[PDB]
Amino acid sequence: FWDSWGYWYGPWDC
Amino acid sequence: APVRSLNCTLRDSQQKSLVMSGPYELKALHLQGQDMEQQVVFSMSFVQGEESNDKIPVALGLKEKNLYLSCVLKDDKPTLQLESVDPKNYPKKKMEKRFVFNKIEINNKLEFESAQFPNWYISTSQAENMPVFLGGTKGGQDITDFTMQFVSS
Repeated sequence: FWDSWGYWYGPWDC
Repeated sequence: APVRSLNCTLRDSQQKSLVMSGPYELKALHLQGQDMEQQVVFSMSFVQGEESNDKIPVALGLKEKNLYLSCVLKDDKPTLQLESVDPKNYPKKKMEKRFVFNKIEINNKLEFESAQFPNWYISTSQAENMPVFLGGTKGGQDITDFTMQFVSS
């Protein structure tokens, strides 16, 4: 998922 | 904390952009301002590796194609290749050695050293429309310095 600051956290398919 | 990633594009020190050359290859060429959307967008993850003030361990992937850049010994040659991965498992903090690049910033330019192959770098040729490859030097005629443009997210 995209957090509030624009980082993608976790694998590409969460 | 889970692995974090940012979206970005690469441009070599001679202003060449990076595009898909085929299903498992990247090539480098000058794109006109209107053709910039043909350039590949990388998913750059901050992975486990050596604790350094200079070297930042990263993995570079192509999300839409489920591919990661990886360094493997092909016969007698250290080789840059695009490898398919399961998107349910990748990216992760503990990326296998072949996927790890040490991102180093020098005179405001970036170099990507293979962790698997120290002193080998993501490289482009000076010539137009040539593949992106793993080069055994940050010196010589080949290009190993890039600028990164982050993509809104």
